[PDB]
Formats: sequence, structure tokens, C-alpha cells
Amino acid sequence: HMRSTVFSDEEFSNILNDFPALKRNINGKRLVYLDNAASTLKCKSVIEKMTDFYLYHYSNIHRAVHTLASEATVAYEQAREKVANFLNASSEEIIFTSGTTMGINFLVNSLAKSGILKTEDTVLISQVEHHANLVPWVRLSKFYGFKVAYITADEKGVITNESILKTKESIPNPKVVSITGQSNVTGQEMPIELIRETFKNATLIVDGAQLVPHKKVDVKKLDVDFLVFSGHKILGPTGIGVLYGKKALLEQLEPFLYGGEMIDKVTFEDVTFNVLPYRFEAGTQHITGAVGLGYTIDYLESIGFEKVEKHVEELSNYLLEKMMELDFVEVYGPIDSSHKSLVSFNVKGVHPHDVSHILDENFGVATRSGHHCAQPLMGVLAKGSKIDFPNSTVRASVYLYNTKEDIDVLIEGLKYIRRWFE
Amino acid sequence: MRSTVFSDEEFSNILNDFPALKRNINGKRLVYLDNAASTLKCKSVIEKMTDFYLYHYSNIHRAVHTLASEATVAYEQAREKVANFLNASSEEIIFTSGTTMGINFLVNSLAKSGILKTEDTVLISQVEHHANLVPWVRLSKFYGFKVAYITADEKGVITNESILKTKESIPNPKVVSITGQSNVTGQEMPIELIRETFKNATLIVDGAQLVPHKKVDVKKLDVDFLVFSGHKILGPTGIGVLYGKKALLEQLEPFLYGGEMIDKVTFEDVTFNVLPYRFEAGTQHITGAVGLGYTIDYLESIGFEKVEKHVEELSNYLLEKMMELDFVEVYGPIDSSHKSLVSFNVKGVHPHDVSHILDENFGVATRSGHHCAQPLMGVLAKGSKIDFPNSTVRASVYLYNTKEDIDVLIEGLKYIRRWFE
Amino acid sequence: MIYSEFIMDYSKLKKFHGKIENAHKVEEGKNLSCGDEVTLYFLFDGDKIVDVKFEGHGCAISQASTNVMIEQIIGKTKQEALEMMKNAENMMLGKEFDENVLGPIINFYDVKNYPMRVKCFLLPWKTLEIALK
Amino acid sequence: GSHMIYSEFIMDYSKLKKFHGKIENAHKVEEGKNLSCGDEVTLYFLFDGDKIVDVKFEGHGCAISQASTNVMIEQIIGKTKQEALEMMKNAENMMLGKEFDENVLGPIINFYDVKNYPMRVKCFLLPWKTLEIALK
Ligand SMILES: *Cc1c(COP(=O)(O)O)cnc(C)c1O
Ligand SMILES: *Cc1c(COP(=O)(O)O)cnc(C)c1O
Ligand SMILES: [Zn+2]
Ligand SMILES: [Zn+2]
Repeated sequence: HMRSTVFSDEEFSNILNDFPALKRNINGKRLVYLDNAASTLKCKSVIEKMTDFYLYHYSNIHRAVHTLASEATVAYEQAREKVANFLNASSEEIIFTSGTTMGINFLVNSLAKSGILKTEDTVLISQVEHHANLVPWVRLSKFYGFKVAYITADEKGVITNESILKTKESIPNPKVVSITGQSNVTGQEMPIELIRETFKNATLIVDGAQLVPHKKVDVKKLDVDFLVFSGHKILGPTGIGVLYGKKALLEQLEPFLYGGEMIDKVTFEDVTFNVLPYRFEAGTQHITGAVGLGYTIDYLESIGFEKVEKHVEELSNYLLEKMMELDFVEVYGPIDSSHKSLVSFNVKGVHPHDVSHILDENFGVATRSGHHCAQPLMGVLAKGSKIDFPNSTVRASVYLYNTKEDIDVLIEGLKYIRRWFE
Repeated sequence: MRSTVFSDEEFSNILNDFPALKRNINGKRLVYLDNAASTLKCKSVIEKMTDFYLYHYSNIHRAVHTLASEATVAYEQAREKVANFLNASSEEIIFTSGTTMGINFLVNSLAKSGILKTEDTVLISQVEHHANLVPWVRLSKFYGFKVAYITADEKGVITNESILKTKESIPNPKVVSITGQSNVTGQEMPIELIRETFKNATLIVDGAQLVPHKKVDVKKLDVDFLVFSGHKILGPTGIGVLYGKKALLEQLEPFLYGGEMIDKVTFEDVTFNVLPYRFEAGTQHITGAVGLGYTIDYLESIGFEKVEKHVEELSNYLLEKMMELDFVEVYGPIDSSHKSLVSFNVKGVHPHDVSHILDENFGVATRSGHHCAQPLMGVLAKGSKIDFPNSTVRASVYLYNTKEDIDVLIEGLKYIRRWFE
Repeated sequence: MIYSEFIMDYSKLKKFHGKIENAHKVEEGKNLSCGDEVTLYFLFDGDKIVDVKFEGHGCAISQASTNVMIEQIIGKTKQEALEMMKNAENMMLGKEFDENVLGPIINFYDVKNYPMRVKCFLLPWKTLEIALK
Repeated sequence: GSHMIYSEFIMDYSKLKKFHGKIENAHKVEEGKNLSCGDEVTLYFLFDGDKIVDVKFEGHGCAISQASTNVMIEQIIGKTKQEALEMMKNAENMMLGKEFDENVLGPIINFYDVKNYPMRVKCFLLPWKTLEIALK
């Protein structure tokens, strides 16, 4: 009676109950939160364990023998293990960071400082990359002398199998391949196996920020060399991200940041480094964030991650279908099974800012409006546009606590903006 | 009680804000004296973060919907609170993940911007924490600048004379990066003397230990940069602050690149946002910033001046009682520059054993080891009159601590002297 | 609410769109307001502003504010244009300002109750400011 | 007296001097990493083929790391490198809370309770993890 093939009405109702923000009203209308691709809402039971930790079991970690230091170090190392188990990795391959953005910057610098990414080598990324997986490579190419090349996208922003094989032909042996696991604009889940086997000798990095929150990722079976994501897009706390790297590669890397915890021996003239993974965590980490990320993983697992994945699939399809029925909307991305999570679109005659504004103020609906931290992809979309393209986009994106009813409200709102609003 | 600063009732309300203090270890109340590593958290501040996370949370700056607006306002107001706390302009306050990151930011960006080049010297001190030592030393290999040290004496003290004599050998260091207060010796450093002696250098202060208990006015001190960490001042983990003079910040290459810090991006080129956003790459620790703001409001409502005095009073008491012990070696200045903490060793007992018993049998929490200052340990070694274990125990006080806490420490140490006799 | 008749009218106004070929000053506005684009083109003669044109995609608040800013500065001087922008800025940041200088820039007053639309209003002015060194 | 971790066995072996020193002209010398917060062990071996004749050590340490070291030495004197690296693995196994062989360990079993102190395990293992690296 809530129109899920995945969850029964009771268990679904228990899930929405975990998210107190869903009880906010904006001018009389309940919150319809469709901005999950920027960040997600937080689960009460997960936040309460985080606050329990801060107030009762908190202290700095690793380098003391007292009761609270012991408890916190254990909690923190178990969070590392939960994240490891979540990706099918070993815990010495899991590195906590401040977020996706940091993880990528970590990798450009460290790969260059370690002599893996040498001057004149090529880094291959796609045209649909988020600024986090573009701006570092572009800018630092100028300090370390490597080159940046692009797997091109089509008019709707799609990355086709043919574009990938075509780029193999022009650029057969890129030292590094850095690719999104799923675009935050087009919703396209990238064909990572095809990319891995096509560039079998590249150091392959996957930006998993949109992918990890709703789809099982097994880092061994994908055989990615590096994978990054952010806790805040998977119900988790802010300030916390993850960098998986293969043990054999991580062993070869110059640390990115230096300081306490990550050293072994320090003299005035010399430094040596700690073992993995501590070598890559300089200074006090986001201790409570990592612990919270662990409890967040536990929460999702208590629901069943396969159910979350199927529920988001089912919402994704529905959103796509309803958006496609509208004659006054231009939609971006593939119209196929690779499209998940989010739909970017424009309303004919109306700037995204006004679309998103009116959806919030008049219908309580939350959506992003703008570049979505992908300026260069905006120019690719502009060339395929059949309207007066504003160099930006509206974006609605779904997650666990959303419903088909959420999406129908989006639809009502957009028809209202179309009809009125000269 | 036994405070010249807080009445019995006022102090008692303060202690009850920290639930951690209600915990017991083998029958004894927690005596938390490891504040120099991190501090316990206040219930009111955490309840406010909970509310934020659960009812006002979204990502910031780039959306027009209700929650994005509340969260963006909250975040920028937190920046303003940190600015007012340091007497800086809000555009001069960058949020980071910690002191450590802030220092790495500076080394990398000062080198990438051409300010810290092959033929240039960074002057730091022998008492520096690994976070203000290891980046300079390691990155010297990659960028070719020199590293020089202001020297400490047998007890770890940086004297005025040492500072002036270094000025004779090292007349024009391009960068000076010094701690505002040592996390091992407790020495509050003469920042004003440092600033005037090296008037032409770019001056960085590692304020991680100083800012939590002494008001810092960055305009009056005239530092070029200051860093500190929220978790040392009752705040959330994963959040720090870098302050920089506006005119210097404008000239710096960003350290980290990504969303938010850009202005224009094409496939081939990139331009940068304005201050401070230019130095905040990607989604920051939003909730951390907001909680650091609520932390500062909490401290200001107690009166930061009272915090500073209460810490002074406890330190003087700690120092007095530890100096009366015939079986202990104390490091650091043992004068009016000595604040917050005492490093020491028990004659013939290794620091791990001292801290273990203190914890297990007295509920007293302390650190034991190098305290993230390994090279300082060799300096203290040369001045040791005992058999020096290349480590020390460290006891450190803060707001929610009392003289009775220090007394339990003293008792513990007497028990420990007998145990290994 | 935020979308008054005055604002919608000025968003639609077509009188100032364009390039000025061989303009005295071309100032591209910065991405400080997502994909609101304003590139201002100026003609001068000393301190007077004879003409001003602008190009770019933008939301109704941004387009209106640009067209209104342009109306109120055409034939007016560089020096007074900068105090007019300080007052337009002060109006939004909840400060003292007074109406006198702004005239009908006052109709954008309610925009301040929408903290995320403030950027949309300010973009043109912030770009006028950089353009007038 | 009454105690918690500092058992009568641990206190006795912490005070042992028998193995304190270096060997002049040594067939092996391995310095321990500082993964134990300023406990130090440097091990000096004499071998005589594939067996182990004499061991000695220096370093400032902990009651627990010192005791662990003394007992480690006393049980690998007169044993093969593999008749020692397997104690090591059991020693480690005990400490990390995994199954292990009681008889291989002999009186090392007296360190069992130390498994209950997450932050003192490093102190126990230091000499063992150093002996591991010293023999590969
Ligand atoms: C949101 C996002 C990022 C940035 O993550 P931060 O937490 O902001 O560092 C990077 N890549 C993709 C694909 C994203 O969707
Ligand atoms: C704690 C501390 C640091 C490092 O703080 P993190 O939060 O671990 O980055 C640096 N310097 C001093 C003096 C400190 O006390
Ligand atoms: Zn706008
Ligand atoms: Zn030890």
C-alpha cells in the first residue's frame, strides 16, 4: 500500500520513522527530500550511538593505556573492520580521510611523489567527472608534468562502451585511469569491469561517492586499485571518507600528509613510517566520524543492503518514467538500466534556480540547481540541448527513505511551475 | 572546591555538563588528566549537534531549498564565531580536519606558491610536535628548502637567549613555525618576542595546545598563520582551523582541489573561488564546524577569562605538588611560563607501568610515551639525572578538572613508587 | 511571494541584452551564484556611463537585478555607481543603508529573507564592483 | 600484594638481569620498531647453524615488555629458528584472541591475561615481532 515490491508497509514505516527530518513541514507541506546526491538525511539510532560515544567512551586513540583511550581505539579499529567487510577488503587496506575530495588529492600527490605517476605519463579520466576527480588532475598536471586525457561523452552526457574502446585506440597505455563509479549528473553507473579489462595495466582509481551508498561494491572482484567515497552520502557523519587501496600498492606509496601517528622513528633530520594503514592517517582523525560510519554500515546491514539496492532501483525507474512522461522537460543521461539514483533535467522556459526555489517554497521538495560540481560536463550537455540551455540543471535524486509518493509530489510541482510562472 | 575562580555551585554545574566524569574504573571515579591529547565533551554542545544532524542537515552553499539554507547559514555563522574568538575577519578563517592538516596545507602551499623555495630556510624549534616538525623535514627532500632549529636547554626550555642567539646565525628565515605552547614541557612561548625578532619572516603558530586555555588575538600578536584543533577545546573530532592574514591567503596556491573552491572549470584550466572558499575543497565537516561554534559559545558563556585563570591555578597547584616529590624528575620550565601540563618520570618505573596503574587502580588517565615529540626526548635525555626511558608520563589539566583530581594523582604516584621498590 | 510583478517584469526585459563590440570594459562575472552568468560590457567617456550591455543565462532574480542595476547606472557616474552598489549590498546583509540612493532597487528588499537567493541578486553588483576597480 | 595485570610471574620475570647486554661479534642484531610507545628491544643472537645458542638484549622497557622479553629468550635458547617462529605465532595467536597451542608456549601461557588489555598487547608482542623480523 506504499507501492514497494521490496519492503512491507510496516518495515518501511519503521525505516521512515528513523529519519526525524521527514517530519519537518515547509509552509504546510511535508519535506520531500530529493537532494540525496549532495548529502543524505541522518538516522536517529545511529546519531544516538555517536553521541553515546562522544559523551561516555571518547578519548584520543592508539597512544595511551588508560580506560577511555583503550575503549576508543578498539571502537575505532572495529569501525575500520566494518568498512573493510563492507567492501570485501582487508582492514590494512582501509584508510580514513576527510572525504572523497581528500582521497583523490591524496592519490594525485602521492602517486606523483612516489614516482608511479611520472612526468610525461598520461592520466585518463572521463568528461563526466565531478570536480573532485577532475580539478586535482588538471591543476597538478602543471606541477608534476603528467598529461590529462578524456574518455569523451555523447550529447546527453552518456559514456558508451564504444567511447571507451575508441579511447583505448588513441591512448593505449595510460599510467593512471580515474573514473567515476556513477555520475552525479547523469546517474550513469559506469562499466567498471569493461574499464578494468580494457586498461589492464593502468593504476585504476574509482570515485565511488555516488555508487557506494546504494550498490554493493566488492573491491576484489572489480579489481580496482583504488576506491574512494564519503560517509555523508551513505547516511553517515560529515568529515569522514574512506580510501581503499590494494595492499601491494599502498606499500609502495609516499604518504600524503605527515605528522603524528603515521611515523615510526622521527629525528630532527629524518623520518621513517609506521605500518599500514597507520602510515596514511596523519594526526588525530575524525574518530567519532569513523565510529559513526561503522554504526551507519551496521544500520544499513540490519535492513539488508540488497533491499536498499533494489529499493533505490525501483524508485530510480519510477522517477525516470514519470520524468520522461513530461513534454516540457529535457532529461540528461542514458535511458537504460545503467541509469540510477538521480535525474538531471531542465524545465522548458524556466531557470533551475527558480524551479528548485518554487519546488521548495510551494511543495516542500528539495532539489539541487546548478553545475552540480561538473562545469565541463555542462558544455557537453549544452551541445545536445533542444532548448535555451542555462548552463545548469535541476537534479532530483532518491535514496532509502524516499517513496513513489515523494516523486509524485515532484511531478505535481513541476507541472505547477510549467503552468504558472511567466 | 578550593577555587579562587568558581564558586562551589558554579563549578559543580560545569562538572555535571560532562557525563564522562560519572564513570568509574574499578570502583574509582574517572580522573581525566590527558587533556593535552583531547578533551571530554559537553552534553549541551553534543545535543545541539544532534539537533543539527537530525533536523537541519544538508550539504551547503550550492542549493536553494530549506535545509540547504539552514545548514549554510549555520555553517557560516560558525565561521563568524571562530573569527570573533581569534579577533580575525571571517574571510581569514579556513576550516580544516585538524592542526596537522593545517600545517601540511602551509608547507605544501608555501612551496607550490614559490614563497618557500630551494634557497630558503624554515626555522622551527626543537620542542615541536611531530605535526610541526615532520612535514617540514620530509617535504624538504621534495622541495629543497632548509630546516633549522631554535635549540632547547637540558630541561626542554626555549629561553629568550636561545631565540636571540638563533637570530645571529639565522638572520632571515623565510618561514618561522613555532608552537604557541609545547605539549611536553608546558612552556607557553614568547610569541611577541618571536614576532619582533623575526619581523620579516612568515610566522606560523601551532596553537593546538595554547588556544584551548588562553585567549589569542591574532591581530595584536601579528602572526601570519595560526592553527588549532577543535577536539582539544571541547569540540568535535575531525575539525580544525587555519587562520591566515588576508593579504597572504590571497597569494597562496590552494593545497586541496575540488568542488566549492573553484570559480571556473574547463577540461584544460581552472580558476579559484574567493576567500575563504578557495581553501575549502569539497564537503567540509559541516556538523563539526557548527559544533565547534557551539563549543566556543559554551566557553564564552562560562567566561574565557575564568577558564584561563582556572587552568593557571590548577597548573600552579599541579606543579607545586609534583615538585614536592623526591622520587620524580620534572621536565620543562617550572616557572610562570609553564602551563596546562607536566611531563615527568618516576625514578625506576617505566611510563607505561606508571600510567597503567594510575588508570587501573586510581582511575587516573595520563599519557605515557614520546607525546609526538621524539626528538625532544633525546634533548631531555641529555639532561636526565635518572635512567631515562626515552619517554615520560604526562599529566594535563583543563576546565572540568579539580585540585582533588591532582591529589588523587599524587597519591597514585606514591603507591606506584612502593609497588616497584 | 519573492516573485512580485516588478521582479518578473524586469527579468523579461530585453532592452539591455547584448555585447558592445569594442567595449571600453568587458567584465565577466564570477561563478559566485551557481550558473547565473553575467558578463557586463561598458561604454564610458570620463566618469559618465553612456551605455551598458550584458550577456548571460540567469534566474529571474538575477536577470531582474541586472536589468534594474543597469537602468539605474546608465547616464550616471562611476563614483556614484559604487556607492549605489554598497547600499544594494548593505540592504541584503541586514545593515543600515537608506533608500535615497537605491530608488527602485528597494523592491528587491524581500530577497534578503531567502538567504540562498541573496547571491542571485548580488551577482550583477559584485561584477559592477570588480569592473569599476 | 594484590594486583591486576602485574601478576607474581610478570613481576618476577620483569626483574631478571640474566639476559641483559650485547654479544660482541654477533651473527644477528635486530632493533625493534617503535610501534610500542617507547619500549625498546634490540636483540643480539649467537646461532651455531640452524639452532639458537645465546640471546641478549638492551633497551628501556616496560615491566610487561621486559618480562615478555626475558621469558621469550629463556624459551628459544637451544631451539631451531622454526622451533621458535612457531612459538612466536602461537604467542601472537594467544594475544590476538585466537586458538593456539598451550604446550608449545610452556610458561608463556602465564601472559594469558594480558590479552585482556588491548593497549598492553603491543608491550608483550614487541620482542616477539622483533624476533620474527630478525629471522627471515
Ligand atoms: C559528492 C561527490 C564528490 C565529493 O565528495 P565530498 O564528500 O564533497 O568530498 C565526489 N565525487 C562524486 C561523484 C560525488 O557525487
Ligand atoms: C595535538 C597537537 C597537534 C596535533 O593535533 P591534531 O588534532 O592531532 O592534528 C599539534 N601540535 C601540538 C602542540 C598539539 O598539542
Ligand atoms: Zn540564481
Ligand atoms: Zn610497554
